[PDB]
Amino acid sequence: EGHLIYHVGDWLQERYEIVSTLGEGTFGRVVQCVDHRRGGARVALKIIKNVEKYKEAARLEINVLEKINEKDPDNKNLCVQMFDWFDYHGHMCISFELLGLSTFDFLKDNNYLPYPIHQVRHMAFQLCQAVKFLHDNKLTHTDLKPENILFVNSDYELTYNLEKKRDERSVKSTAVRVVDFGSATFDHEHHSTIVSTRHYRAPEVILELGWSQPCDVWSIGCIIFEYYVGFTLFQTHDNREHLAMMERILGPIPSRMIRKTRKQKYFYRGRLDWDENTSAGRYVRENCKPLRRYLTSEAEEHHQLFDLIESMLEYEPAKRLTLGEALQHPFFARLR
Ligand SMILES: CCN1/C(=C/C(C)=O)Sc2ccc(OC)cc21
Repeated sequence: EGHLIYHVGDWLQERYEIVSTLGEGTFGRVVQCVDHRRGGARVALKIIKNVEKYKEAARLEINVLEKINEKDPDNKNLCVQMFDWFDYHGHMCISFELLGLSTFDFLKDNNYLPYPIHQVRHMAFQLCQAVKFLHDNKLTHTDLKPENILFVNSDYELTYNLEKKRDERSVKSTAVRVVDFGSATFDHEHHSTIVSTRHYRAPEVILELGWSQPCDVWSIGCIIFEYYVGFTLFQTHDNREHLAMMERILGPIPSRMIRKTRKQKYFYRGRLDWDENTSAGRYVRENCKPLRRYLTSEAEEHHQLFDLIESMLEYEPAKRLTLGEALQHPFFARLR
């Protein structure tokens, strides 16, 4: 498949002693290494497949990662640090700071039982800070999701949930980092027509009306919801169904966006061409509901969170909350 074959103990660059495999994917593999040129510091080495397209994609990430480091010498940006990069016999290798499991991995290991609201607040704040940094530097991440947000340390402690009568895993530290900048696009760069993983895709991306920074905010909205409930907001792999789910959860699509889109097969009489009476329409009715019906409590802090999610899930990209605004939200008031 083009993967680099390696054994526990191998030395790349005569520098990186392989300890274990941290991750795996279609990009390649991530390996924990002892960096003998950095005092024996444990690093995370992303080894990209020996494949033309993935190599060219890795170089674009390296370009973003170099801009990330440049514009953040003190490492306050909450984006993953690249310490080194090199070309190893066709394999692009990137040396990262060692982190923990993804916020998805942790949620999954916790039976998809949601994060506590106080942890959601700290996770959401850091997410907004990290992407705002990118937004300030003329960048859009495009591929934001629980998998691309990692805990710095994913060590947990067992905590009883008196309500659900179950034991829950609670991460000791909620410090997170944003990873995977392979899709990151500069303002001047060639924008792809379709971006984001399905579940976190903004409606302007679906309707192909052009996209920039606002589409990241839409993703962050979905992610934060997922942190609060446990399951993904839009569970679908179909455009027309996705748009129907959007309408049920958030209300009608703005008339201007229907008017402007070329995706006119999805629309009839200036409204969404969706029949709720079908078995597909009934499925949408029984698998999702208006956004605020997902509240686990009526306490003020829970309502403030959904004020934030709702503002982030504004249909119109230009009318959508910016991340500079997001950090000023009443929901983040009780943080140091
Ligand atoms: C496998 C997750 N992962 C990355 C993934 C991608 C696609 O970039 S980048 C990364 C860096 C450190 C780490 O520590 C454990 C993990 C890590």
